[PDB]
Amino acid sequence: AKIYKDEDISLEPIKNKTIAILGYGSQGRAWALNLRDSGLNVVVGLERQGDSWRRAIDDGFKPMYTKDAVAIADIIVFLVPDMVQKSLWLNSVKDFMKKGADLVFAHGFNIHFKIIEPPKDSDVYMIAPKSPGPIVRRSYEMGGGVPALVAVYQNVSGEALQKALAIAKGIGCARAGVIESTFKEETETDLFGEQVILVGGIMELIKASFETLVEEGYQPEVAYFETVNELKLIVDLIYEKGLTGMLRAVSDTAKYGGITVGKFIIDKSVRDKMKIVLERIRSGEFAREWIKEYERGMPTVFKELSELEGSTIETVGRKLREMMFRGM
Amino acid sequence: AKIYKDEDISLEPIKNKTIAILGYGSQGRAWALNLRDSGLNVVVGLERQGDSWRRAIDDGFKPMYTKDAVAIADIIVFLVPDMVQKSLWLNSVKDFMKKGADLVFAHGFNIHFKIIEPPKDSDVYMIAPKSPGPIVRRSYEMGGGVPALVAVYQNVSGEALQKALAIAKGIGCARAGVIESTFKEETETDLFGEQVILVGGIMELIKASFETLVEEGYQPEVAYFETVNELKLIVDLIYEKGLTGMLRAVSDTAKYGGITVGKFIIDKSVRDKMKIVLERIRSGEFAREWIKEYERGMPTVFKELSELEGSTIETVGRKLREMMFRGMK
Ligand SMILES: NC(=O)C1=CN([C@@H]2O[C@H](COP(=O)(O)OP(=O)(O)OC[C@H]3O[C@@H](n4cnc5c(N)ncnc54)[C@H](OP(=O)(O)O)[C@@H]3O)[C@@H](O)[C@H]2O)C=CC1
Ligand SMILES: NC(=O)C1=CN([C@@H]2O[C@H](COP(=O)(O)OP(=O)(O)OC[C@H]3O[C@@H](n4cnc5c(N)ncnc54)[C@H](OP(=O)(O)O)[C@@H]3O)[C@@H](O)[C@H]2O)C=CC1
Ligand SMILES: CC(C)NC(=O)C(=O)O
Ligand SMILES: CC(C)NC(=O)C(=O)O
Ligand SMILES: [Mg+2]
Ligand SMILES: [Mg+2]
Ligand SMILES: [Mg+2]
Ligand SMILES: [Mg+2]
Repeated sequence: AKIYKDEDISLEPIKNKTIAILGYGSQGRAWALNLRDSGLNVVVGLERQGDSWRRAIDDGFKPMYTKDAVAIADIIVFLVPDMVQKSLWLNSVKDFMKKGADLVFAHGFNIHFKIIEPPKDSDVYMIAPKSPGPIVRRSYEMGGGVPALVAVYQNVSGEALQKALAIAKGIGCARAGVIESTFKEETETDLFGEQVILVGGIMELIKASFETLVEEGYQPEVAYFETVNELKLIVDLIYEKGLTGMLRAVSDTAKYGGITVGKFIIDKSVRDKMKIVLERIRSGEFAREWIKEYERGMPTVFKELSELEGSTIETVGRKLREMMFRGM
Repeated sequence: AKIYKDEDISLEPIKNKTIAILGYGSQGRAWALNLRDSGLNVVVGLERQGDSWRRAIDDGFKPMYTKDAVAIADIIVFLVPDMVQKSLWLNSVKDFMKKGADLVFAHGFNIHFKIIEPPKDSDVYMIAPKSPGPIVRRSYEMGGGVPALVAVYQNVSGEALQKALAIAKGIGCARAGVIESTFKEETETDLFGEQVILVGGIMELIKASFETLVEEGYQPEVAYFETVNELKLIVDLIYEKGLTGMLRAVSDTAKYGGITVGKFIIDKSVRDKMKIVLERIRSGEFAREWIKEYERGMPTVFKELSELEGSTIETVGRKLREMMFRGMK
């Protein structure tokens, strides 16, 4: 597949266009900052004069209410939570946007699961960074970037994909590599990844590892160094040199232990569970369940955050990180 | 427990000791380099004039054969593979070392599982960096370090712990933090962690994730960006801000997906397996199995390496890494 880099993409398609960034959270702050640094014309649109509005002011923007931002926008980017996008659309975008403005997403959930039906005369496209928001900004500030997918749902203009690629360049992603995908592929692979590995799987693997050692009477600080802190060091090797480069760096003891236990921990049953997860994403069932959970108040989310924040792994970790990270 | 940092530890107890680093592999190169850079007296001792001998010359050392390094050493550090240590001991150390020289390990396996029984008149101690070898070096070259455990098996001098802490400081680990442990704790926790998460769990999680997407027909490059490359970005957040910091950074959709599916994937059956893995470490069974597998020629290890290096995840990953890492013109 073509991997696009800076040299493959022009910013010209989105120059002299007003880009309204709707929201100023994890992705929103990063896009708005990186696009402004890249010399594009950004306005921040917000529903509330609260925390993110204050943050935008502190970063040197003059935020607008959504309705006012969209009225002047040539490109509108939905960087509020997925579960909020429908109501934002209906209340502050649909009737306020310029006719023919581009509608742009960072995840394909709302378009792919037919939550929002866009106007037929708007380009509709996506840039989905394969990264958490704060690292979309950090990478960019450090002169790098993160990979992204681009995708097009409607190409009225004849240059939707070029626009998508230009925004990806503007937020740094073409420093790393951008691949063309579809709204279906992106939504299904993004949901799957964060569910089974990037959030779900790694967090539960960490917590189960750490808690096994602490339950068995080992020093919790040892546990944290072994099952949390070292993970970053190992994953850095994978990131640079693959699983092969990581495995060559670790002891033969660890190679034998890992190769045999890994397959014991992550066995055919876990593989079957990944296929079930993927199925429930592809059928729309996950999206149905998420919508219902949000409409209940997201208690699963809030309950987990409160229990986690005060749990042993996090209190021992905060203490140790403060000690480790004092610096020179 | 006390977490010792640079300001808590003196180098004085190992000044003017000759330190023989036996081996020059993943840990050995890092220890040798970092201790030399710290100003300590290091000699590299090797059985073979092969690859690590050439690497040590390239790095500015004048390696010695083991027997000759140990004969002038005050501190002897076993940084060859765990399964080689007994033969090294019997053939090139026991009968050649100075009487009373310190015997030092980076993992407690050989002492804890009674493979090597040291002389009664030597200090025996350990510095176990909680990091892969190349990062022990890299951290140090970047003015930082990695955490370590220290532990004492025999304190004949009265200053074994102080020496272990001094080495830990010499290799940079007291820039991060050093904690006192035991040969038993370190061996058991270390084996556990690399088995269930740092090597075994994460590599099989990654492969299973990636493979599921490729089997199901998605672009392998997408699968790599999603299930391999991004993990580093996420784990960086955990490393800095814990699980809470990570989870606050990702989308609400991802918080709900992860919280629910994570507990599906890593369920009670997996937690029970982790207790069983631990049990087999504590009972000796893992150590038994490892020894037997080594004596077969470590086929499990070599077969996996050969299969892995040629596998889709690795070939697709090498291609993409080379593209991602080219950098700005
Ligand atoms: N987070 C991530 O790293 C990634 C996210 N994505 C996608 O990016 C898009 C945005 O997600 P993300 O950055 O996590 O969003 P956030 O959850 O960080 O969005 C917070 C922003 O939305 C505003 N907002 C929150 N609730 C409402 C409300 N009820 N009504 C009006 N505005 C509100 C907040 O304003 P206030 O300050 O007033 O609360 C703030 O500006 C999603 O499509 C997501 O899937 C893509 C890649 C990764
Ligand atoms: N790897 C890691 O990151 C970690 C390792 N440890 C511990 O550190 C210790 C050392 O491990 P590690 O660094 O992985 O070792 P390596 O596997 O990297 O050791 C390679 C070194 O040992 C020499 N060697 C290999 N085979 C033999 C042989 N049959 N006879 C003589 N010398 C030989 C090699 O010489 P040549 O070039 O001639 O082959 C080379 O100098 C172990 O106790 C381990 O558990 C602790 C923390 C993490
Ligand atoms: C792992 C996480 C940053 N990825 C996402 O796609 C998200 O937050 O939705
Ligand atoms: C994960 C790995 C670097 N840790 C070890 O302790 C080892 O290699 O034995
Ligand atoms: Mg994602
Ligand atoms: Mg997502
Ligand atoms: Mg270890
Ligand atoms: Mg180990």
